Amino acid sequence: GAPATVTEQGEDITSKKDRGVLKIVKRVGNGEETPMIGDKVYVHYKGKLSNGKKFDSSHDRNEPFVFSLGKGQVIKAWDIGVATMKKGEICHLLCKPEYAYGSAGSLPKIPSNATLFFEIELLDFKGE
Ligand SMILES: COc1ccc(CC[C@@H](OC(=O)[C@@H]2CCCCN2C(=O)[C@@H]2CCC(=O)[C@@H]3CCCC[C@H]32)c2cccc(OCCN3CCOCC3)c2)cc1OC
Repeated sequence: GAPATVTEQGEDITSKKDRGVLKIVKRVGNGEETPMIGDKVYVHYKGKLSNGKKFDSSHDRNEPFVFSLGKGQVIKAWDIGVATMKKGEICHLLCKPEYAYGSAGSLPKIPSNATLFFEIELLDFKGE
């Protein structure tokens, strides 16, 4: 399964090197440019609990998910992982609960100590 493949081949992109956020590039994006803190970022994604029956996709709602990079508007794994991406890149991300919703989780939807998996496509980014 895709989560096991990130475990095996995924680069640790954390500062602390605690494997809390693992990344594999599934499709290479354009040029060299990666987004800056405060850039307005547009993505499509697919998210699920790593071993769990909860699945969420922006493709469903026919609208890119938009947020402000590095400002704590998303879980930590995403502030870390999306800052590494190029435009048009698709990556897989495996996120320990430390970089997601933690010991608390976010009930009823997200349980305690949940490891999350994402496929993220970076569509665009532009300066705020
Ligand atoms: C600093 O720490 C946190 C920061 C923010 C949040 C809010 C949750 C935030 O969602 C997320 O961080 C991630 C990454 C972006 C995709 C959504 N996501 C998830 O976990 C999804 C949420 C929906 C869901 O039930 C999914 C189940 C399968 C796992 C992925 C889950 C989310 C959800 C919905 C909308 C969001 O919008 C950003 C809003 N911005 C820009 C527009 O104006 C308001 C600000 C953001 C929690 C945090 O917990 C530690």
